[PDB]
Amino acid sequence: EVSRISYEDIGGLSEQLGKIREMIELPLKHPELFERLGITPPKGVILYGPPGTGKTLIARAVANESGANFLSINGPEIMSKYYGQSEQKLREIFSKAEETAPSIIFIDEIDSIAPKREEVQGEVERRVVAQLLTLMDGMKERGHVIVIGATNRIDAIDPALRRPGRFDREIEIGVPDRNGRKEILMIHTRNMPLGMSEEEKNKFLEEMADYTYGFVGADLAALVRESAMNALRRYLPEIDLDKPIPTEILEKMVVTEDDFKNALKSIEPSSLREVMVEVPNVHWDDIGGLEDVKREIKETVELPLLKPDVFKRLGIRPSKGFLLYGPPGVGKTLLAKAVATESNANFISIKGPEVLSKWVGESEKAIREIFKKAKQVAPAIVFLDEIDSIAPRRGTTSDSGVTERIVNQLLTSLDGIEVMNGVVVIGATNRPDIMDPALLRAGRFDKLIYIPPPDKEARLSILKVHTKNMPLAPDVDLNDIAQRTEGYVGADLENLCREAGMNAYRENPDATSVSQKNFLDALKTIRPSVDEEVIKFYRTLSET
Amino acid sequence: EVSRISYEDIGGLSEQLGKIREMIELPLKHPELFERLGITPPKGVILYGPPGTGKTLIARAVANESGANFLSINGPEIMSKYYGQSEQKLREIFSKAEETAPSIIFIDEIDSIAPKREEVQGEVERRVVAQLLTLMDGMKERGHVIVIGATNRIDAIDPALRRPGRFDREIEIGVPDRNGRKEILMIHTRNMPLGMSEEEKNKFLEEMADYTYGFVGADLAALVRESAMNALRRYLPEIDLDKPIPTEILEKMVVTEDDFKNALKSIEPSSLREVMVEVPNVHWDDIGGLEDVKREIKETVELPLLKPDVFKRLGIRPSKGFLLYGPPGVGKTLLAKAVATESNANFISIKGPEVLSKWVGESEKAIREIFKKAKQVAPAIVFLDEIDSIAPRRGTTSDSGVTERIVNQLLTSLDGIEVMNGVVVIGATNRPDIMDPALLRAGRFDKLIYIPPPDKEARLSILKVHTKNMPLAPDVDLNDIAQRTEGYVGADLENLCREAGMNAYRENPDATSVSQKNFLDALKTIRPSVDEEVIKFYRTLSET
Amino acid sequence: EVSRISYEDIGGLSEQLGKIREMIELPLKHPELFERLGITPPKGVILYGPPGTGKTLIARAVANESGANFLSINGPEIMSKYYGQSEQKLREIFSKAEETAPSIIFIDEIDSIAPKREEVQGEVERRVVAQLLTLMDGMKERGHVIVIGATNRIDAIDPALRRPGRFDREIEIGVPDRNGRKEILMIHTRNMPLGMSEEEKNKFLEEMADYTYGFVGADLAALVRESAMNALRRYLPEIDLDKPIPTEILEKMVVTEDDFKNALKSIEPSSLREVMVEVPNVHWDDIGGLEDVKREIKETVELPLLKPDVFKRLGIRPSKGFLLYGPPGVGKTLLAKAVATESNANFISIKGPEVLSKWVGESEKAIREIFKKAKQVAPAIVFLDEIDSIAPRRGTTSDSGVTERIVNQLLTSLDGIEVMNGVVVIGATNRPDIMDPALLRAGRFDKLIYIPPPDKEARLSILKVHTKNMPLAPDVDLNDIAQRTEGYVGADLENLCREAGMNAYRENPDATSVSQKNFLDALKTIRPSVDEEVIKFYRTLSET
Repeated sequence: EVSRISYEDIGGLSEQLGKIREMIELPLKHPELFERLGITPPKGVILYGPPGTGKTLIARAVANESGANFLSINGPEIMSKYYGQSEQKLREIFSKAEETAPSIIFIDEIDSIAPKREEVQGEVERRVVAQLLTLMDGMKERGHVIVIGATNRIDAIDPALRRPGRFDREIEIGVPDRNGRKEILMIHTRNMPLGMSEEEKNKFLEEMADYTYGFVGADLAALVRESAMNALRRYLPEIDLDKPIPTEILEKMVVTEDDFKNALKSIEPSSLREVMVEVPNVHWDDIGGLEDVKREIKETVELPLLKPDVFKRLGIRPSKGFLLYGPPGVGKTLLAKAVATESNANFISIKGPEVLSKWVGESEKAIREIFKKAKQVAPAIVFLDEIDSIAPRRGTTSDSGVTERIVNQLLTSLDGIEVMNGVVVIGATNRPDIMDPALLRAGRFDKLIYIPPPDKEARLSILKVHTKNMPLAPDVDLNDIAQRTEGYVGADLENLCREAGMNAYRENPDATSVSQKNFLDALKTIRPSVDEEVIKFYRTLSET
Repeated sequence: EVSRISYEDIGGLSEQLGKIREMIELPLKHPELFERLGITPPKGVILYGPPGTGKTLIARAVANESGANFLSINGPEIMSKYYGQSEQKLREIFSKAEETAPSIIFIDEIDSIAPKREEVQGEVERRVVAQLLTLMDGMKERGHVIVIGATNRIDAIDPALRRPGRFDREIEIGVPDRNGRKEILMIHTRNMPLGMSEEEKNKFLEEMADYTYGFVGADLAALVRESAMNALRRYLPEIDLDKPIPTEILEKMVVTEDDFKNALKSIEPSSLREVMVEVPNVHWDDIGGLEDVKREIKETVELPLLKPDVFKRLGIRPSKGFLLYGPPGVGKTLLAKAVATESNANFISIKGPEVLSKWVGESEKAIREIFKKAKQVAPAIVFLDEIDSIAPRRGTTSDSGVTERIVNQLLTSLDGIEVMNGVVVIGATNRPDIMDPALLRAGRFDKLIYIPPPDKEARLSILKVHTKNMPLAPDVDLNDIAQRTEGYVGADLENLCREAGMNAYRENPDATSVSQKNFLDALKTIRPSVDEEVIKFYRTLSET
Repeated sequence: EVSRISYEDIGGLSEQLGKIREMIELPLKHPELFERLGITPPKGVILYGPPGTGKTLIARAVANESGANFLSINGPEIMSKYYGQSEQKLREIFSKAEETAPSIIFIDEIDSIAPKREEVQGEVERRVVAQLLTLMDGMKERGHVIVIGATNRIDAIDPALRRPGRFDREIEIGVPDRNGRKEILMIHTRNMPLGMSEEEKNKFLEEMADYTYGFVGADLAALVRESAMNALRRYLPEIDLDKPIPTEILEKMVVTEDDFKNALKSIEPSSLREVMVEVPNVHWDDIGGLEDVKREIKETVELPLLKPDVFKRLGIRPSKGFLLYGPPGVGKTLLAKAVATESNANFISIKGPEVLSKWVGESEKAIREIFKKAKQVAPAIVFLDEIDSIAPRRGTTSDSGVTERIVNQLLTSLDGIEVMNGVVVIGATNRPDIMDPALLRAGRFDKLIYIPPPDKEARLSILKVHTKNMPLAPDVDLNDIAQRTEGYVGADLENLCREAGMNAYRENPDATSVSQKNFLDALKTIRPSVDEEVIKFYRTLSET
């Protein structure tokens, strides 16, 4: 190849690349190791990954990493060639391989050549499928050619092409790690203006890029393409004026860093199918009271997220998660989110009903991918709110395959938490009893965080924080309204401050800051919600 | 102009249109700048949105917003010709592109020329998919061939052709902004007369346009078509008097503002997709009872839509909807129906049984389409009547797919309403208890409107309003019967006045205006629906 | 393999392989025998059991011992197709069989291709059943179109497909026996370097082997593959030393025992309907306290299970089970788990409440499924926790079907016990009296092991063992708290030591070897759990 692509080009994948090195690259260099000792290396290998990683470019750099003769044919063009001018291609490349060994047979998107499992029937489809299949069979298990390929998905070929001994060693390459992304974007920075070497800009760009959880290799490259374009807008008022182009601009293109950030705004980062909320901004300060809980929540979360290691030095075994239980949505969701904000750790909130209506086709594989995605996005806190909803008592009869498929997959996936994994499960539920106790058994949830309903003192604190948006009148006395009744939860008090506005807008035709009277009327509008019957329910349920 | 369209002739899409200009037109003019500093051009753009509604016209005006060869071919005829000669058809045009490049290759319906990845297969289909794939590869750095195209839907394409470096640039062009819409409709006004110079009429057309719920380019133009028709009605019993076209009126015809006003509805130009069941006709004044509720319910729907701004001076909150719950028999639907007539925003109604039977072949996709369509058609009020019927308890176990399919989709879709969105949920149920408590969790119904049964004082107003139609004798004492019993519901007092008539018609076959006696007998024919025991059920149920 | 896996290559299936051998293989060798004497063997054969284990390998070796043309079709792809094209697939293969006959037609998951006996809810379902039926009917003997089929569910297939002729012969195989694994792993060992031909390695391979009692021939083989891979890592920094293979290591690499061990973590060969239970690892010696119970329980379980032989010479039939009973969770499960640790046998735990509530419209089928799941997965020891929960007294007036459904099914299924399996029924309960005494009658629980809660003296032992991992200041003595108090249960004292850690880690942000005070604060956080009231109850109830 004319422009040989060293590791450093697709670099930042080094973790994953070390797999590749040790897996496919070694036999491709000298098979003698595996040939002499242990199982024969598979000569068909697929690099599987979430669609795109600059698909081709990944394996194109593995080709030249081994330095093996970069024989390329690609799926679109494999079936482009005429009937029986397709057939001679394959054989020609393979023969050219056998001569030039090490030779990396690089065929990509082999899903495109052989798609449907058996719903393919095509003339050429069986011809070329067979040819490659047979070209795989014909081999010398010392003839230094391997066949690398890519696909977007494991199921995306004929089972014949998966058949053991014919494409079967498997390598997953996902979304690049935050620092790794820098390397990639750095390589693309070589073309780009930044104006100077600016290790500082590089560091800025580093955290700039971390401002998004990710973009894939291709997508990263689009971010940079955007910057250029976007920055060319900045220079659109200056340049246009000079109808014949000036070469004075040759260093009057120096992208302004804010351009990158502004391109970052609107570029639809990544292309992930499922929602991936990052870390919310809700500070501990924004929580409605519960200073005590904060001290405890910090030590509960922080020990697992921040420092597993030192506990193994003692010899104690940390927990495997926790559940929140108490009066429904006291800003439950806010408590969880809060702890996650202050922790750098990504938060994932995938709503309990969402997953229960979401399946990969009435099939639990979506949940198994949820945990997978969580593992991948780690350090992170997966949050399942209404965990009851995703796993009620297995005695529920609405469930049929719900329990078999998903609840048990959930079970094993919750068990899937490991000390090495950075995931932490913050479950939250309104009524525990509804939930399947297997999730409350050892090896899963361990503690149930009771939330006392809003105290008089805490009403004040939820109130100051909430009314931060609203303008208050000199007339207001905030501690008064708190003291008027503790009879509310946080969620209604949200609406309380709101409802004050609703009343108020009627009162003052054009709005003027909420007043004691505006609060009073609204106080008597909302019904109390802190049932002394339910507090006792949880009080007694605190035994369990 | 009409022949020889250019953006300035008709656009009004300017934010979006500005994308097109700045994207493909900019490099195409002076590439020397961008070639040297920054990005190389893209090679394909797909225009996603409401179909051929401006899609074509955009590129049709890139025939004068350019002058680069507007090589026009369209998908249906591209793939037809004498099997296996079809592929060379495409290619011939591509070659003819390179010669005449700068050339704007204009192909539309890149679904007909873009099947699904593997889901769709077909000889010609896979043939042409590959060809186009290779035609994308055929693009050179030197190249100056640009490809614009349109398709029915985003997902209708082959993701391979989506994959960057193959139709890398993608532009979705949405429903036009309120302020933008004015431009569109104004420009389309050019041929027809209005009033005088009337910046005021232009401004009327502006606010007219915010009075229009949002109309796509076509729909806006349909207003213009209507006006023609409507104003021609005015001239209808004048013009067809003789065989030649009159000159006494030929531009001494006048298209008055009122034509527009009658067009504004009453020909429902929000034909923005999907079937929307026909309107009633009643306005809140014409409905009686629950004046208080009316004042708030009105304020819930009207306030954001009619005046977002004054509520923002206080500070807005979401107000995603409300549920109506109480004793049935005020005609739940009638309260709802009232608001929907009067509301400026479009109303969306998907009646419970319809959606609940939309499991054709097991396709929950329909509920998922409701919200999707709602989002697109926003600002709007979606209406769910007997929401229980579409979403009972998720503890139901008579389900096949029933909970999984629809109910859980409902969940995720209700969460799917965003604060920025103008979609609002007007729920109705007779019995809350039947619906899953998760829906009675906040943010999946912001406030819960208890309907207390009609007060005596309100009975007077509902009753008077209802008997307004009836011929009424002076023998009546309407406030008397109102004051006699609150035991009726609204449905009953309707029937009270009805049954009175029945008594009366029997009594005097010859017409007589209804009398007190006609009310008395009927008073004892109908009976109180209301049972304070049942009121107590709902009264207690107001704490979920 | 190269020369396909010969009959003699596979083994440990000797009971079964000898069946096949003696059945289809004999005529295929010399037909002359059967040609002279009576009818020739049939075509259909069913392999019942957990799959892929040897399913394939059986028929993969038929070829080497009969010259049959191994030809396959597999369940997923048979049923993929479109209507009326599913049928022709099979038939096409049958004709292709006849050409190449003798042909060992090998079909797997034949449940999937004939999923329902009469309860078919599909076209294709009825299609393929008929085809296969007809594929049996056309019959050619001379062309030995021998068709072996396999399934994971014995009775899934239509009785028609099991008919005399039409798969008359059925031969069941399952997860290998302990000794059988050795054979299997031994044959697979010939291709790799153990570290010496050494009888010791064979013996090592034996105790290595007991960790599965023989789970899946394929899985076993993957385990060895893991070792290889792992060992190639060990020599990876050494193969890094030289690209041309050294003569020092030209495969004078040794696959060290630690490799085997390191594969042992993370390969999970427990795959037989992986529900099972997680592996216990606390031998009875590692079990704290209750030295007395251990001594008696050990001789009770171990004598029949570990030494079947000495029991058979007597001729006394093994126990039908036993009960463990004591105060709520002393780590009841740990006693059970213990029994399972020392035994090779798989452990099964299905909790009493969990099974009992599956009353999804009322469906006892779950209790009935327990035993079913157990019976198949045997050798295993079932533990049922809270026998009270699955069986109360039947004398209460709140019983209807409660007793009939579960308790008697439980009853009949417990009697259903097979002593020709490694099942041992270990019941556990809070209060014995609560259960119906019939389960305490013979044919079920034979003896009743009262588990008196731990003593102070046992507290001494539990405390040291548990904190064995944890570090400890030499100035602080454990025996101080042990001799001090004991109300605390053992399961709680577990958490005591845990919580001690939590407190201590809280104290110093740097590691410590805990203080007495660090134990104290948590000591009083936990409450006592030996109510002298319940102990006297059980003590007196020992006279029941």
